[PDB]
Amino acid sequence: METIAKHRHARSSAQKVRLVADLIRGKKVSQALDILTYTNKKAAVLVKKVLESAIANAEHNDGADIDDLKVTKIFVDEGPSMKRIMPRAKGRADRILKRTSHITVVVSDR
Amino acid sequence: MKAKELREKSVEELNTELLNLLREQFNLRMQAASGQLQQSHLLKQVRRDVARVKTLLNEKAGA
Amino acid sequence: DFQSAKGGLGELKRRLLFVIGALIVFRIGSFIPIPGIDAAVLAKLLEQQRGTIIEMFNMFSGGALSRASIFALGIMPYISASIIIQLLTVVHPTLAEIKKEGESGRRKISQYTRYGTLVLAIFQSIGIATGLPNMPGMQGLVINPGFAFYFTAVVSLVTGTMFLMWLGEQITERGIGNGISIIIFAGIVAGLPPAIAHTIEQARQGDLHFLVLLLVAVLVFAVTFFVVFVERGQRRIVVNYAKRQQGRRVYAAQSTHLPLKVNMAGVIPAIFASSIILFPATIASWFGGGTGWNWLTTISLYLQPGQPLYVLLYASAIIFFCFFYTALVFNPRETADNLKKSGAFVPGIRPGEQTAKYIDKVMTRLTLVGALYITFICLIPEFMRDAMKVPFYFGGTSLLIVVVVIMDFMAQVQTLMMSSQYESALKKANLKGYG
Amino acid sequence: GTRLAGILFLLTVLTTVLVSGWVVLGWMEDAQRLPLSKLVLTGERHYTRNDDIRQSILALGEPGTFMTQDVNIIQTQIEQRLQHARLDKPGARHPCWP
Amino acid sequence: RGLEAMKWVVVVALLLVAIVGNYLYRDIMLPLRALAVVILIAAAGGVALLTTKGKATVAFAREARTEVRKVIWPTRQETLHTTLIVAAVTAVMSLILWGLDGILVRLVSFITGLRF
Amino acid sequence: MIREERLLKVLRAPHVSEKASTAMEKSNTIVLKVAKDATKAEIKAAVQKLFEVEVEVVNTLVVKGKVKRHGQRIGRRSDWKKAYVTLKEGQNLDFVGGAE
RNA sequence: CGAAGGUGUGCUGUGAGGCAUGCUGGAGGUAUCAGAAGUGCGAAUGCUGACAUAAGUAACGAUAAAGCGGGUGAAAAGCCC
Ligand SMILES: CCCCCC/C=C/CCCCCCCCCC(=O)O[C@@H](COC(=O)CCCCCCCCCCCCCCC)COP(=O)(O)OC[C@H](O)CO
Ligand SMILES: CCCCCC/C=C/CCCCCCCCCC(=O)O[C@H](COC(=O)CCCCCCCCCCCCCCC)COP(=O)(O)OC[C@H](O)CO
Ligand SMILES: CCCCCC/C=C\CCCCCCCCCC(=O)O[C@@H](COC(=O)CCCCCCCCCCCCCCC)COP(=O)(O)OC[C@H](O)CO
Ligand SMILES: CCCCCC/C=C\CCCCCCCCCC(=O)O[C@H](COC(=O)CCCCCCCCCCCCCCC)COP(=O)(O)OC[C@H](O)CO
Ligand SMILES: CCCCCCCCCCCCCCCCCC(=O)O[C@@H](COC(=O)CCCCCCCCCCCCCCC)COP(=O)(O)OCCN
Ligand SMILES: CCCCCCCCCCCCCCCCCC(=O)O[C@@H](COC(=O)CCCCCCCCCCCCCCC)COP(=O)(O)OCCN
Ligand SMILES: CCCCCCCCCCCCCCCCCC(=O)O[C@@H](COC(=O)CCCCCCCCCCCCCCC)COP(=O)(O)OCCN
Ligand SMILES: CCCCCCCCCCCCCCCCCC(=O)O[C@@H](COC(=O)CCCCCCCCCCCCCCC)COP(=O)(O)OCCN
Ligand SMILES: CCCCCCCCCCCCCCCCCC(=O)O[C@@H](COC(=O)CCCCCCCCCCCCCCC)COP(=O)(O)OCCN
Ligand SMILES: CCCCCCCCCCCCCCCCCC(=O)O[C@@H](COC(=O)CCCCCCCCCCCCCCC)COP(=O)(O)OCCN
Ligand SMILES: CCCCCCCCCCCCCCCCCC(=O)O[C@@H](COC(=O)CCCCCCCCCCCCCCC)COP(=O)(O)OCCN
Ligand SMILES: CCCCCCCCCCCCCCCCCC(=O)O[C@H](COC(=O)CCCCCCCCCCCCCCC)COP(=O)(O)OCCN
Repeated sequence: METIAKHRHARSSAQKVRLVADLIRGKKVSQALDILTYTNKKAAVLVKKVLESAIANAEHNDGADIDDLKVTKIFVDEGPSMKRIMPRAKGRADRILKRTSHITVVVSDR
Repeated sequence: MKAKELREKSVEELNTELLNLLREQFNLRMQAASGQLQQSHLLKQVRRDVARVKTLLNEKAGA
Repeated sequence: DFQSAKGGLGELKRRLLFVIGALIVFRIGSFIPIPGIDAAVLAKLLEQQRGTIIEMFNMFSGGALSRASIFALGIMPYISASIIIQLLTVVHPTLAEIKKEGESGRRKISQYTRYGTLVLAIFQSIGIATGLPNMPGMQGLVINPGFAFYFTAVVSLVTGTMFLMWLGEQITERGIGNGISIIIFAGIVAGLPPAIAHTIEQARQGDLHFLVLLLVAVLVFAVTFFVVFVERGQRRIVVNYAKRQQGRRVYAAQSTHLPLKVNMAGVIPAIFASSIILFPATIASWFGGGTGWNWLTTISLYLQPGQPLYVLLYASAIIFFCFFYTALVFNPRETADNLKKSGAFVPGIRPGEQTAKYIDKVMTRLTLVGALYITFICLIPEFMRDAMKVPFYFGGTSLLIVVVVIMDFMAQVQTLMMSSQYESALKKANLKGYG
Repeated sequence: GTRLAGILFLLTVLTTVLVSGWVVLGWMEDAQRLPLSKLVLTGERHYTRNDDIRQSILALGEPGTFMTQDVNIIQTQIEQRLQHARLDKPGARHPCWP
Repeated sequence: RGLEAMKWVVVVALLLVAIVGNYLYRDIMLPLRALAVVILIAAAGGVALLTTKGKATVAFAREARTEVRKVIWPTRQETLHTTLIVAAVTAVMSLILWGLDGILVRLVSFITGLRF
Repeated sequence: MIREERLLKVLRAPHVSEKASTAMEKSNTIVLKVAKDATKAEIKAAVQKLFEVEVEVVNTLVVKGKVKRHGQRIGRRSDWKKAYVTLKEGQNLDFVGGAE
């Protein structure tokens, strides 16, 4: 709506962030996001910050209700692949891509 | 610039440039470089004035 | 300024009460003879001009067991109020009622310090009020619910002062000094001398009226210039700003480091000069043998057993007292060190110790700005223009006191009209401690 | 504790104290032995009078000191990076099969 | 230059003429038992300072010039003018007060000190 | 004369700030940035003719500058020399040394 | 008072393609006829840039093992003590 929050351009395996997007999708706020703070992966506590910021924007500034706020759509789209080298072996080198993501949270009405 | 140069005289100008350089720029540039009398406009002058005197000497042996 | 934050519920409906109930504060000091009426806000004898005569000393305003002077009893009550506000905050985290709680703690300590200062306010009225009914001052009749005289004389005089005192420590939410002093300015000014503003005698300068009024306007003017710090660090010049971009290029320019810097020297007293000149001339003359004060009435000067020897000794002492004292135990400059770890990169970081014997000698030799402030506002009624034996040709305690509220008006409003403060650039830096 | 605070009390007290000590003596002294009533006129007044006779001497100011300071220059985390191409494929292979 | 010395110029003009004149002032040129020895004392002190000139005594300038001169320098640096305009609204208020007061104190005096 | 004004052009800034440059003036020596003259003898004779400072051993050391590691082209700060001039008399209190 | 291009759509010619039009877009583009081309791309172990695939796979650089308690900090198996 106008309550959203998003993140762009930070190193992280984007596929792993993709898994936890689905997990909490459409399951509202602070009642299925508590999962994240008590489970595996640092991808969990990475999308947690994006969630609780959207919430804080539907509270302070625009809106005033966070118990009438549901995390409707949450996904994450492939970011940049920042080229780098690994000297692989035998004078032959092969590219390492430094995977990145653009985390996209879209909270709306509950 | 103009009248400055023109009124210079050999004997005179010789002893005047010693004053210019030493103890009117010598002090200044040291003080200024430590922030204890740093005034940037004063740095621009004196420097580009002591220069002038030496010009006349190697050009025509003073004015 | 006058503010409200008074105890019990609300603070914005305590503001409603405040202006209306200031009528009640004026009324009970003036009238109602049950807890006295004399000597706190109420003059019992009409009009104004000296009531002690036949001495050079009596020109200043003299006396004769206790003294002939306009209301605001003793000296003890008001002076100790600001001192113990300062003292308990700085010295005592233990056996104090604040540990410094911000703005809330400024008002908190004032309440407790009033009780601590109430004891001091007692002491002078013990001597005054046993002598008092045998000379002017006796009220019109006190009904007296008591049946004593021993505590009874003491109580009546104190209580009148106490009403003014209570409200005066209530307004001190924003908690600065030079607050106490303003309340105290009002009483002395109101009584003392406009009936003839400078006594005339058809002479060189005493020959016209409303002379005194002109003099006061410069005296404020000095105090407002006083708050200006002194500044100047290494500072360099401003060359750069910077822009936001993802690659940088240039940053850094001006930087200010405080060893402490001059904080102004003459600061704090507000009646100081006038009494210094007065005492050693008098004590030699006629509490000993000899003579010598101000004399004549012309521009033949005189003014020779006082004036600038008052300055050197006392002046130097007081100003160094600021710097030195505090520096040994608990000082602003401690503040500087903490607040400037974020300073690091360019102006210095860990060295031996930040500053040393440099700051020491600095504050020492100085003394000149201590001379300037102290002499300029007080010299004005000391010389005036002549040497006449009418008031304001040595002594000027009356015109010293007034200036304080006058300064306030422009300064205080800027702080009030926003929830101000400043700074935001850090969160406590990460420590790398080695070497 | 603070020693500056101790001075502050001392100065304020001192200025007042000298006036008060002096004042009690101060009158105009002399121990005149009274001409008594042999007619004449007695008493005096001044034009107005400076209140009734009770001690008022008054003072005080502030805890003192003034400050100003400057703040500028904060906040950049910025990147800049580079890379270049390469080639390499070595020999060390004999292709015959016996 | 002017940062390495100051005092000398103003001494000379006064020295040449003033001393003789000083005796005369307020109609005295006459022995009260002698006088006129005042001329010697006036001259004598100027001698002392002049002959000790190098970094000249009283305050001096070997190392002691840097002391005083650089605690003077930052203090008088700041701009007086900027403050002055702001100040002069407080100034005019002050003047009014010190003629005003007398009426109010006289008023309260009358209606007090009398109680039944 | 013994030397010209251009052999007395040798100082353009002292060093009087931070570690081993406040510490090593109070405790010992004196230190100043000495242009890029590449001499030791004329720096001894600099503080003789100008000033009135007396010295012990004069120590010369080349300073190769230091990196500015954000590029554009070459970067880096320019060369200069540091010299521990070393007091034997003077005992100067900073921005004094002599001058008559 | 909305060009080119981009992107959807309709119509039309045997076709190469053309025309119209919504949206995006925010400025220039060009009936008609003739002349001239670095004139049409999918492959050349083509060339260049970008982004895939295998894959969240192999590996994470010595078999000289590390564990605990405080400290800092947003967070300590790795840092400091
Ligand atoms: C208007 C407000 C005041 C302004 C002016 C004064 C400002 C003073 C400045 C700072 C404030 C200092 C506060 C000090 C508080 C602690 C005093 C103290 O410590 O007093 C001691 C002495 O008492 C004794 O003389 C008990 C007997 C005392 C008899 C009378 C003499 C009192 C002397 C007071 C001296 C004050 C100045 C010096 C303070 C350092 C207590 O006994 P001790 O066995 O030694 O204690 C040992 C351990 O510390 C605790 O077990
Ligand atoms: C350099 C700094 C100087 C600072 C002080 C300056 C003081 C100036 C004095 C007066 C102001 C100008 C007066 C203008 C003329 C007025 C009339 C006149 O000339 O008055 C005379 C003034 O004498 C008198 O000041 C006699 C006394 C004069 C004493 C002068 C002492 C100077 C001491 C200087 C010491 C070194 C300071 C160095 C500072 C850097 C006489 O005094 P009257 O009371 O008139 O006596 C009545 C007359 O006889 C008949 O009417
Ligand atoms: C200088 C010495 C060494 C070098 C020269 C040596 C010369 C030979 C040595 C001695 C000569 C023989 C002995 C002479 C003794 C003379 C004594 C004398 O004659 O002393 C007179 C006062 O001299 C006074 O300097 C009175 C002074 C009054 C106070 C002055 C205050 C200072 C004024 C400013 C001084 C100059 C400041 C600037 C300096 C650069 C006595 O005054 P009477 O006339 O009585 O009047 C006094 C009363 O008004 C009425 O009673
Ligand atoms: C032949 C020899 C004759 C000798 C006698 C000579 C007598 C007349 C001469 C001099 C008298 C003073 C005249 C000039 C006054 C100037 C006041 C002024 O303009 O004061 C300004 C400051 O404000 C301030 O004091 C603010 C306040 C300024 C006004 C103060 C007015 C006081 C007046 C007192 C009068 C009392 C009279 C008697 C009353 C009974 C000066 O600022 P600047 O230094 O320029 O700025 C410096 C820059 O910021 C930084 O580089
Ligand atoms: C100025 C405008 C007019 C004001 C009129 C006031 C009318 C009453 C309103 C409010 C009560 C007083 C508020 C200010 C109290 C300041 C002192 C204070 O804070 O007192 C205590 C807190 O007080 C409160 O919280 C408010 C008062 C408590 C309730 C009082 C109930 C009785 C009220 C009787 C009023 C009678 C009025 C009669 C008028 C003719 C705390 O004391 P302490 O911790 O500082 O020290 C301990 C003792 N040494
Ligand atoms: C600026 C204007 C002026 C201001 C005021 C100036 C100062 C005041 C002026 C003049 C007055 C000066 C007064 C000086 C102090 C006087 C002290 C005094 O009066 O002391 C007497 C006070 O005497 C009494 O009060 C009598 C005793 C009463 C005791 C009451 C309590 C007893 C409780 C016992 C309970 C059981 C035991 C408990 C044990 C812990 C005792 O003196 P003395 O007989 O020892 O001296 C003899 C040599 N001259
Ligand atoms: C050591 C004295 C310090 C005095 C400090 C103040 C000076 C102020 C300057 C000028 C005004 C006073 C002039 C005094 C002239 C004295 C003339 C004289 O000698 O008078 C008699 C003597 O006068 C004195 O001795 C002066 C008074 C002595 C007692 C008071 C001493 C006060 C000391 C104050 C010290 C603290 C000063 C602090 C200054 C910042 C003559 O003796 P007699 O005929 O009376 O017979 C002997 C006595 N019965
Ligand atoms: C503020 C902190 C510092 C305090 C201590 C400062 C001490 C400074 C030292 C010296 C300055 C003395 C200034 C006071 C002079 C007082 C003169 C005086 O009172 O004169 C009267 C006479 O007083 C005396 O005789 C006793 C005081 C004398 C003090 C010393 C005066 C020295 C004058 C120069 C002497 C030259 C001697 C020459 C000898 C041949 C005149 O009496 P009258 O009836 O004619 O006039 C009306 C009343 N004033
Ligand atoms: C006030 C003391 C403060 C002490 C503070 C703590 C300790 C710090 C250490 C040292 C500082 C001492 C105070 C210095 C105050 C400033 C003095 C000053 O700046 O004087 C200047 C002006 O000095 C003078 O004018 C000296 C004049 C001396 C001769 C006086 C002749 C007239 C005498 C009249 C008669 C007096 C008779 C008295 C006895 C009857 C210096 O001029 P300049 O800038 O050229 O510096 C180089 C000087 N070589
Ligand atoms: C009515 C006014 C009442 C207050 C007066 C001022 C109060 C000032 C506050 C405290 C004074 C000192 C209390 C005792 C401190 C003991 C511990 C200490 O550090 O003592 C030092 C000694 O005490 C001092 O240095 C005190 C210095 C200030 C004293 C000021 C005078 C106080 C008394 C004035 C009475 C009235 C005098 C009137 C004169 C006309 C040790 O020496 P040091 O600092 O060099 O360190 C040595 C080891 N490295
Ligand atoms: C129980 C504990 C709590 C209460 C304690 C109360 C008592 C102690 C408190 C305070 C001390 C008060 C001053 C005591 C000494 C001075 C008074 C004195 O000596 O009085 C006698 C002398 O009285 C006089 O001479 C009259 C003047 C007395 C006040 C003098 C004040 C002098 C102040 C000097 C300050 C000096 C400052 C120096 C530094 C600038 C009384 O004589 P008498 O018995 O014959 O009674 C006569 C009554 N008219
Ligand atoms: C003890 C009964 C008589 C007084 C009752 C209290 C009157 C309060 C009203 C007004 C205050 C101003 C006038 C006070 C007159 C003097 C009272 C006095 O001296 O009481 C002494 C006794 O005082 C004490 O025991 C307490 C002393 C300290 C506290 C004093 C507090 C006074 C104000 C209380 C107000 C309470 C209510 C406030 C809210 C409405 C001596 O007793 P006595 O007068 O009966 O004489 C017989 C012995 N010679």
